[PDB]
Amino acid sequence: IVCHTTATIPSSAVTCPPGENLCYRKMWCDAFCSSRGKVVELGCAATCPSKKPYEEVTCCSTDKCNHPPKRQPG
Amino acid sequence: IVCHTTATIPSSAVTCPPGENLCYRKMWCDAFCSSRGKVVELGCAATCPSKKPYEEVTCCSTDKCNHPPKRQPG
Repeated sequence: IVCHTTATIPSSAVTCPPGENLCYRKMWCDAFCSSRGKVVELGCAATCPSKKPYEEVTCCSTDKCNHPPKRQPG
Repeated sequence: IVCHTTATIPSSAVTCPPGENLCYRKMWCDAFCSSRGKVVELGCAATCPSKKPYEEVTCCSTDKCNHPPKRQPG
């Protein structure tokens, strides 16, 4: 009873794989900052893995969660 | 070059340690969501290892990032 949004491909809620609790998110400006932001990754497939590498991140877990403000993935 | 909020106490905008980027947001809902929600974390201390699973987390880096909700006109 995780996140009803994208959480993998033809985004249409998923409701995760095994688990319960948290929706995790990452990335905002692809890397060529000169305005977009619709190249993302939102959902859950395990242990708020967390992650590492780039800019913004998030270990949501309050209902639904991640609709990329600007737009929306799909 | 980061953050101006809490982040190791009374806050003085500091802009924490060394490195170059960010300040680590973490926390909020005690474990008594018997209302409110205001005993946080949100400082800095090297490299947002990321952290753990208690509710609410992240890793901002957008200039600044943390002063927290509900509250009173200052």
